[PDB]
Amino acid sequence: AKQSMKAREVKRVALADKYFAKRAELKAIISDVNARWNAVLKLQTLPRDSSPSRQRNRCRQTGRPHGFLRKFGLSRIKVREAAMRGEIPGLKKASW
Amino acid sequence: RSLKKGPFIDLHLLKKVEKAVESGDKKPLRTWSRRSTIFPNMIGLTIAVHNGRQHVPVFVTDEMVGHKLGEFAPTRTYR
Amino acid sequence: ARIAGINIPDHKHAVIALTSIYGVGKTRSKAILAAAGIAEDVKISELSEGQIDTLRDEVAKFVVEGDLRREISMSIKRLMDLGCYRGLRHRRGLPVRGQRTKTNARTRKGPRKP
Amino acid sequence: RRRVIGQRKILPDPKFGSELLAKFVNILMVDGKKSTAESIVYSALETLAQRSGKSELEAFEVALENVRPTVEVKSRRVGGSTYQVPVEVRPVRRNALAMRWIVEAARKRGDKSMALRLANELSDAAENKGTAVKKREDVHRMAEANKAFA
Amino acid sequence: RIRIRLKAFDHRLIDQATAEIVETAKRTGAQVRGPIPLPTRKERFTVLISPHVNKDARDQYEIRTHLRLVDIVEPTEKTVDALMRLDLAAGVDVQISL
Amino acid sequence: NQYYGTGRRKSSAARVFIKPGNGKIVINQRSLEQYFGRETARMVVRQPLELVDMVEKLDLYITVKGGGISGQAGAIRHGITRALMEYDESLRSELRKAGFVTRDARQVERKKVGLRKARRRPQFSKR
RNA sequence: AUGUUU
RNA sequence: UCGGGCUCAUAACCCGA
RNA sequence: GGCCGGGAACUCAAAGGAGACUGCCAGUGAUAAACUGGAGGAAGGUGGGGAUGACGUCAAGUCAUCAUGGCCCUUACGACCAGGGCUACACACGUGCUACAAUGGCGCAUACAAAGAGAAGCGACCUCGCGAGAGCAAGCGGACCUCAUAAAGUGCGUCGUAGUCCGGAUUGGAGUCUGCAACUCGACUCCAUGAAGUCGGAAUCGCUAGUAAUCGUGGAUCAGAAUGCCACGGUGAAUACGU
Ligand SMILES: [Mg+2]
Ligand SMILES: [Mg+2]
Ligand SMILES: [Mg+2]
Ligand SMILES: [Mg+2]
Ligand SMILES: [Mg+2]
Ligand SMILES: [Mg+2]
Ligand SMILES: [Mg+2]
Ligand SMILES: [Mg+2]
Ligand SMILES: [Mg+2]
Ligand SMILES: [Mg+2]
Repeated sequence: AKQSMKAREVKRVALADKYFAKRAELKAIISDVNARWNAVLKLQTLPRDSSPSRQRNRCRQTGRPHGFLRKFGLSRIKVREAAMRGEIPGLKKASW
Repeated sequence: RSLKKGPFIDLHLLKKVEKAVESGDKKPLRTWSRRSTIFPNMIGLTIAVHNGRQHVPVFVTDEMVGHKLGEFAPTRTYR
Repeated sequence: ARIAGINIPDHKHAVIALTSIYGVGKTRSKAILAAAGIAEDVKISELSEGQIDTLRDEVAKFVVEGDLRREISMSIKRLMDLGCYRGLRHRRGLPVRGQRTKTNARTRKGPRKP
Repeated sequence: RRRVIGQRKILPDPKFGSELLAKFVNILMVDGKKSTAESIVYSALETLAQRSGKSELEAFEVALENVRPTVEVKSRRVGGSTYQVPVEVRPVRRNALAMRWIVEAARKRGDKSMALRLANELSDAAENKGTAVKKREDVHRMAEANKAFA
Repeated sequence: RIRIRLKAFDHRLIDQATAEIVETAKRTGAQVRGPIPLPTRKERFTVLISPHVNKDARDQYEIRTHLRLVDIVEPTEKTVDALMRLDLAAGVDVQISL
Repeated sequence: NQYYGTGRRKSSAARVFIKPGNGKIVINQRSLEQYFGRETARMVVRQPLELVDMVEKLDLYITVKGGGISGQAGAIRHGITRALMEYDESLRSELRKAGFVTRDARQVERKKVGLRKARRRPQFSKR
């Protein structure tokens, strides 16, 4: 969580919606056997604080960078806590 | 080292190394990219690899290639 | 004469026996056998001279037993003359291939001294 | 504890017909591979044939008679001391005790295959010898030597 | 022909749903494969309750997603919109493509 | 007549095809022994027939689907029994007496979140 | 045997 | 003496060196 | 070739039900409850497994999910970036994985499940590669396709109780890939090397049946690093006088 951190992460997100949003391949094709130079691969200093592998999740509701659920977005605490009330359609406590 | 076809390197240094190699030599080049594969062109160049505190001036012979400045530079402590 | 150099492990299946050769595994063993038409199995009893002396012509083409162990013993040394991690770790008797040094290590440094 | 049960029987002999015999196949069975147990408890008698001769059916039980005990002891604490009061075991567990101790030694033969490591003890009983038959009378030692109890 | 894959987190959007969905186009009668049950894609979700340690607890859930087939065979243009246009549904999901 | 036999137990589900006469079996484009045979005492398929004969009497050609080895063939057992009522709905009182009509209620056990295998739990030395 | 620890 | 076990934990006791 | 039509019979799917209730028979029993056998039935005496955890105790744990009383920092206990560390080691303990092997190993061929997964996804097919995999590219947003080629098991070649035809640590050289990026610190493959270890002291744990045990399978988190956790089925025991 920590607003100061949350925001610090938000940056790591927008950057993808820019550089990686398209220019990510603008050099990719020139990276794999598609002859083929190295200049682009060499002057490759565009994606720094930006990387499609440096973005964390953090409980959507809160912001815990652990115990995340793709199908949702929150962490065990919120999810369970919320599901209890019913902010999630069809999510009754499982018990085969 | 392990870089299939086309090893990785940090331009930051390339534009500092040969950039200063052409004109004889001078003071040790303060590196920082321990994750960079040693270049056979930076032969015995007066540099120094960062160890998390300072930089250690090391040189490569005609037997070190795929290796990175990290190898020839300690980053921990023991004994 | 010794199948390829010193020690002649005979009276055993071709491959399995050939494995006794310091420098050949279940792969390089069978591979060369076929190149000689030798049966990867059966004791060397059913074999003959031409079923051993010829196995050398090709076995020599590859560095084994002798120079091999010396080659590696040197590799270790070459990986030390330099103040590089991999080369250094290869001296304090500690492992040098991603391994914890707080638990389970009685292999690169032998047993402990309790 | 406070409840009582009966017994857990199962599919008897595959053809020779023999409920209890199954135990010899189960008790010996390991890793729940009964499919292989029948491969050992059956093939065993197929080897003792020439060995003994008469119906392998009897052959088993025959020597088996010289392996089954009939009196054991159970630790019972009293006033600090725990006596080893003896007790004559009924047939139900009797035959069982044998099979256990029987199959055990067989797997301690330390030779090659179990098929043989089993027959050996299956006949070693009658002729007397082996670890299996040993326990038989070995138990008798502790027995009576404590008759001063029960 | 036109298919209609159903999927909801309950029968409410299926029971009195699929039904009317059938007797809509064919005000009197028509082909149409007809409604069907089908399996059930279930995605069990387990999570740890108590914060900090106590990973031995947990609490599991499962979003039961039901479905139905239906699929109309004869695209009677006189009954086509008699089902499409009549697309109420209290927030379900029914595919339609060929 | 084209009779029927549930024979569906232990994750398995067979189909006892009791035909008129011919005591031959052909499950899954193959005969009894021509499949699961020679692996288990699966010959227990005739076990039920051991009360009124078969062969020219009736047919026991089946074909199971899904389930484990001992399960598939085993399912047929509990099935063939009830699959003989079309030949005598009153002879059923001669099968359960040997464990047949009763479906094998015994199945796997749901693994409980917290136990190594829904029963056994890790050790606790420093306990 | 003790635990402000035989 | 040390290393391990026993106890809620010490000592004692047991094991090993 | 369930491959065509076709048939809705079958398994199956899945919404609504039927059912088990000391309900009925006998004995015992206060002719009480209840118990013990029985019938009938798929199912008997809370059928089996889930979930459900009373008033409370350990000022038990969590200000680090988050919330919050007070207190404290305020060119900073705030903030941003690069490298390093959490992956140290002369030791000790807990939970685990794999073997020490012929109820076995390796080569052949072969027999069969359940539950889930998925558009920046699962990715068939065919080509090349010893190999990881790389190229080509269809299908499926899915009882339509891809994950998916279950493993034990079975029948043969064999090897013969050897530290081996066991076991696989370790290490050297060469590579693949996920990624700006893999020295520090990644998963896999290739060849070479082949560890300790032959069943484990004092002591100590789990498990009463589809359980234990063993063998595989899928999910979650997730760029890319499961001997972990969660879940699924195959097969499949022993034993229970008694407190
Ligand atoms: Mg805050
Ligand atoms: Mg990440
Ligand atoms: Mg199971
Ligand atoms: Mg005192
Ligand atoms: Mg004092
Ligand atoms: Mg209740
Ligand atoms: Mg605060
Ligand atoms: Mg850590
Ligand atoms: Mg996946
Ligand atoms: Mg995974």
